Amino acid sequence: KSKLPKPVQDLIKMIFDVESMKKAMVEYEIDLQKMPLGKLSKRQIQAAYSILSEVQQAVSQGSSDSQILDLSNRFYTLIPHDFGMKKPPLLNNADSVQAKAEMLDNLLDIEVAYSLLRGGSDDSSKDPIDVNYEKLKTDIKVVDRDSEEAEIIRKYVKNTHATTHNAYDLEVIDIFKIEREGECQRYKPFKQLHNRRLLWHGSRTTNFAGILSQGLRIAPPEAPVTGYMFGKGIYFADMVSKSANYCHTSQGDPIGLILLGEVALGNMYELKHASHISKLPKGKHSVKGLGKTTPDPSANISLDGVDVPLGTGISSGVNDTSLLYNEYIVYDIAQVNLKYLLKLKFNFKT
Ligand SMILES: Cc1cnc(N2CCN(CCCc3nc4c(Cl)cccc4c(=O)[nH]3)CC2)n1C
Repeated sequence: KSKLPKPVQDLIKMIFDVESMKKAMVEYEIDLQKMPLGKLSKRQIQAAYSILSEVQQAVSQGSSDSQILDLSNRFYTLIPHDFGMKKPPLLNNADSVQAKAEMLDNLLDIEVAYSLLRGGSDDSSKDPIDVNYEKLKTDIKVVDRDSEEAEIIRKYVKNTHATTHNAYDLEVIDIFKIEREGECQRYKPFKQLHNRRLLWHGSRTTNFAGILSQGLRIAPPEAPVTGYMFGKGIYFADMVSKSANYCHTSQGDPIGLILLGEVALGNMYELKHASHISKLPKGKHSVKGLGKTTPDPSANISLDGVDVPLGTGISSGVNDTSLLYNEYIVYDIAQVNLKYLLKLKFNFKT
């Protein structure tokens, strides 16, 4: 029997659940009879990204539906979908490419989680929770509810839920302080950079074994750059509800996970609309997608020398922008230092 605290044991069970991995793949319309969990590989995912890039080029060249058919079919040959003896839907537009790129990003984290479960040793005398915990190479500790850091974190959740995201309310169940092995050392060239901020990152429950073991990663070179609003980087929000939407929780699964990370933004490149960039302009360290609403800047507080934008939402003064709320993007994995992990209960009003 494990000596780990009960909330840590529940987190490990949740993140390594095989049935949840299968459920995420069904949601993606993947044919599990043709492509089961165990048959998924890095090689196949990479080849699928490369076919999406071929679809992206054909779309930008203004190719007809008859011309795109062979390229669309190629993607389905690599990643089999659930359609029986029917023709699959045509991937003839930008929205299609973006939906499929997002699915492949998720498959990469699911493949990592399954590879950890299969690639080790079997010993019945050890508690499986302890065995799976060690595979994460992350120190996980419970933050005391009555502590100062828990008070600041609860305030950030309470103040940054947008009015436009009123389909649900959030309840903080557990707060974990996290320390990925070697991340602190990796972050050292950016530890004293200006504009360091504590920001949110929401993701499906099935991605968290991949995130804790490998950290937050950028889409690979094979991936189509137009399938990402501001190119291939790591995306964050200053509004808890903007990131919580990306947990993809529902009435049938109302528990989700969210990260709080220290991001070294430095000199920000401020944008109002889509820009599928390969590299940042000289002297820039990040992208700031300018939102119509921003947390109140006079309510900005400091937690261990890092700025926490926990103010209530007010007008930014920015006109004619495609974003309702801010977003922040970094293009170097070393610019992120993961600090906390929150387990949230979603109370749906719909
Ligand atoms: C190689 C690799 C491994 N796993 C990945 N994926 C997995 C999927 N994950 C989705 C992130 C979702 C998200 N999007 C946001 C946007 Cl678009 C704006 C503002 C905030 C957010 C936010 O909090 N979460 C991306 C990384 N990749 C690319």
